Amino acid sequence: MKLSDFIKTEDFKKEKHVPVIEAPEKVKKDEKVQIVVTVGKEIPHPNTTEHHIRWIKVFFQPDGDPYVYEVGRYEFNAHGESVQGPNIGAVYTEPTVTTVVKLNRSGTIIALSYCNIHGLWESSQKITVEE
Amino acid sequence: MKLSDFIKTEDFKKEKHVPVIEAPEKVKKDEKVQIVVTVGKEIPHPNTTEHHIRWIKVFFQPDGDPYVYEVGRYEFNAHGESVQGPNIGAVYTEPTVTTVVKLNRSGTIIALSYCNIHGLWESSQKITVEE
Amino acid sequence: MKLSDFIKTEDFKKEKHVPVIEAPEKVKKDEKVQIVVTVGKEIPHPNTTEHHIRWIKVFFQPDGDPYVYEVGRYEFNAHGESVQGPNIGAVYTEPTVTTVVKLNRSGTIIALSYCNIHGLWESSQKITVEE
Amino acid sequence: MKLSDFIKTEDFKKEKHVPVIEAPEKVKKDEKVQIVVTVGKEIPHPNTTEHHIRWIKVFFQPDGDPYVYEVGRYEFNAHGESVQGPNIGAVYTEPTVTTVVKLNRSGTIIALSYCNIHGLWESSQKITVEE
Ligand SMILES: [Fe+3]
Ligand SMILES: [Fe+3]
Ligand SMILES: [Fe+3]
Ligand SMILES: [Fe+3]
Repeated sequence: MKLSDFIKTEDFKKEKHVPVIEAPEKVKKDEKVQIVVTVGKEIPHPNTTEHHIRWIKVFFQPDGDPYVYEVGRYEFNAHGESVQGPNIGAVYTEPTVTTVVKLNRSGTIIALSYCNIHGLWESSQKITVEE
Repeated sequence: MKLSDFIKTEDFKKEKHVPVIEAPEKVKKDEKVQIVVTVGKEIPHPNTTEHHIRWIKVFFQPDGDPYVYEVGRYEFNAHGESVQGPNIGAVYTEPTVTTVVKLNRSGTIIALSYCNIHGLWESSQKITVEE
Repeated sequence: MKLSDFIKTEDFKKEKHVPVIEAPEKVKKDEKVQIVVTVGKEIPHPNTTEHHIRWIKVFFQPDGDPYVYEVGRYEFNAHGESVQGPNIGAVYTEPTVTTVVKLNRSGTIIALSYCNIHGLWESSQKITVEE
Repeated sequence: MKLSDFIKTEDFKKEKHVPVIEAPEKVKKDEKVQIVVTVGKEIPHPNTTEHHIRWIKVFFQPDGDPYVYEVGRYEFNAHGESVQGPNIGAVYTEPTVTTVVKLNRSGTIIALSYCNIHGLWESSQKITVEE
């Protein structure tokens, strides 16, 4: 068994779990780049104590390199839990994140997200960096 | 020894390590709220393989409640490392994050950040939520 | 507001939430050291979908140094959640961890743990390292 | 591009990066199970400021279920960094972890590990749980 037998892709217009990347197509070398990743972008995903998106992580795959590099892991850790009961707490964290990178070579952005009951999901997008 | 003997505060206008919170003063109940937290906001912080900000986490403290709740942990995991050598890799993750919460009671936002060589730093800001 | 206003200590013989450190009193320089940290050590803590320990992190404070260093963050991420319902899933992760460090100066081990509804808890223990 | 194009397998007797799982073949329902995962098990892996294993995470795949479940993420966050220079700090965290689970159905344990310069690696092992 390989992990990727359990990492799903899909069309975000059909599937709430798909992590959707927003990033520029092309950037200057070393400039700060905003990458937004959102689960439940078009089709909403629940955020209850019982059912919620736990995290998004982002990898960068430089063209011609053997590896990926973990840009970050972004955890969404409040889901309405409380002593007074599930789903009546004060705070919820939505599965939306903006991270900022500086790139100096072209590559591929890969988003991986995790639901507490619906497993792993991915998407990817090329980014071109000026030479 | 208590951990808070090693969590520092300071003025971000004087100290690069202070995590700076940007969030509205007052919000509607259950509405989505953008919280931006940045280290090196006014005074830049390095991002080298040897010296970098590792993470920001955010807590929410509801008024009148005994506890804090971890809103999220946001890791910045690329710092120019590579097989070809430190500081010549393709990607860096800056210590800037935007997270989105839904709040239903007033409280305090607490930001905690960690430098790989300069330890822990904090700041906090009140937020009022419509009743 | 400071975070440490919301980090609690207590006697683990009276309080299930206290993270309990097991580590040797004295070690050789650079030798591998086992550090076990357990919540619910003597008094059990629940592990349900609604109520569970989320993580333990460990810091090391070297004697005479200004800072702490994050040894690790250890997340316990399965709590019986499933599509079929809360508390009938296949897997639970208990809040017990063993991490291995190599130390070259004496210091203090600090454990911090987080419950999804009962906030933050800490404990600490000195460790002496041969010179 | 799929993430699994960049998750490598190998024989731990030939490749230092392989995360090696130690867990019982068969366990009782709901009993506590020790799972040890180690990178550099037989062939050592460096732990320097420039080159180190960042984390191990563990997934559980229940037989007949569509998904994986994140058992935990275990971060190794000290690598000799210090103000005084790289590789002369007081503390290193080795890429060894013991986590404890309670299982109530049979499945597969999947270990995923990440090197700061050599990307992602995996291994897996079946576990049978009494019915
Ligand atoms: Fe889901
Ligand atoms: Fe610093
Ligand atoms: Fe609790
Ligand atoms: Fe490596």
